[PDB]
Amino acid sequence: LTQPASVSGSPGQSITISCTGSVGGYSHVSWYQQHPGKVPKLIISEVSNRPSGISNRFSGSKSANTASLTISGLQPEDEADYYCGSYASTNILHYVFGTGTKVTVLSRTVAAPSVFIFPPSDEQLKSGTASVVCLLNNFYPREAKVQWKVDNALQSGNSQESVTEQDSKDSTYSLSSTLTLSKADYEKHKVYACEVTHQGLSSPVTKSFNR
Amino acid sequence: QVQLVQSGAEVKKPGSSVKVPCKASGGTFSTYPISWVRQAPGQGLEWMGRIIPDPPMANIAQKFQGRVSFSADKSTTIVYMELSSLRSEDTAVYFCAREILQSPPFAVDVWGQGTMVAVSSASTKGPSVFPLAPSSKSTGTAALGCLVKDYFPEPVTVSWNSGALTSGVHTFPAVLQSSGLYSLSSVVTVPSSSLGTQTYICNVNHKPSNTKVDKKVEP
Amino acid sequence: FHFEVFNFVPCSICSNNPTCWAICKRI
Repeated sequence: LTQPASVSGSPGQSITISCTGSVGGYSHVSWYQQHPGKVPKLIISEVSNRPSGISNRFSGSKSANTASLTISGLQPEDEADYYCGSYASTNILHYVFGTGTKVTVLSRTVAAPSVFIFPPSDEQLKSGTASVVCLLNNFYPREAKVQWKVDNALQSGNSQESVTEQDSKDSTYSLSSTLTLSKADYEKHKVYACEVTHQGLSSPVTKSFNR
Repeated sequence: QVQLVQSGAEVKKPGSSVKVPCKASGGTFSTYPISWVRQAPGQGLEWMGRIIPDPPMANIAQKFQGRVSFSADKSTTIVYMELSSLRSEDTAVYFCAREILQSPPFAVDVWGQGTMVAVSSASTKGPSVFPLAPSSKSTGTAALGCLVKDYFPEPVTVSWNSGALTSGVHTFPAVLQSSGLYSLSSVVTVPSSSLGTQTYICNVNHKPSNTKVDKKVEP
Repeated sequence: FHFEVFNFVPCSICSNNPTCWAICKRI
């Protein structure tokens, strides 16, 4: 079973998730919701049958070999990773799960990343490694590009990034691009900057430090 | 009623074997099959196989075949799944769930906690905290923090001002480094006027290595 | 007990499930 990778929607509207099959009477398809850090939960069974205790906003439909899960009145609490599963009518009756669909409620606001660059701590430089940290804070959404420019030269393959959701207080994102260089290579260069391009700040924003 | 209990996360050495347990709190493990689903932290759910109580028959997928063994202590009805010949790819979270093969549900309704299995390929190491200087401007959003680097394995817990500083604190997800150790960066947004007056201290605790470091960041 | 892998489904544990009867065996 294959599902769309992600389905974004504005609050209040209805999104639909497809579950296309390459089998168990084509009525055994069920729908599962897995919120981050929690166990999967059965949300819809028997194509459309809704287990007791599940909100009425969730429905199920079946077309050809495609199963559809429609969430009415999409709310920021609805978003989770949704998986469809059904038996595969195999020798051991495989229960095949879907690829997964990350429903996202995303609309009504735009934030620009607050760019802050951190030169490597001299203590870490003693250890032998140089970690230049570029911080993007309170931006929405996370389609942002960070370019590491060392002495007006782009650096690639040496940057590791991590993203966090800021609860709902700002419903924004935070990014930490870490450029790791050796102490020798770090001292070999002078200017270290991280140009940042995002939707909020159309004009490119760069934070540079000279050592 | 019926709830499944799994053990905590277990880091294992490459080539070893882990036996994740599954206990039936309120259940009997004598009617409905107990399916085992494997999920990497970010993965699609992947059914490994099932064990059926009425007949002592275990069904396992060919991909998982040869290594997975469905043992079970009949007394106290605790079923165990042992993944043998562990390898780096095996790193994932393993869930046991009650499969309703018969009966109308036709789905896995009751899931377990989920025992995370990681193949280390590394020795436990204490964390190296490095300060993130808040530039040098007297104003305004000023960003400072701590760089927890070269620690194994998770978890590590970082607090600011001994829990007093909460708003603005953005602890970033740990990233596995190319070396095989983990590293995270924690930042906090403060008024730049307070940079000199206020004392900002990050409290990092690596309970696996029992390393509690109270680095201070007030450049 | 150490359950064994048999690569088939028994029709004893199969009730109300039609896929079972599509693929089931016995001793």
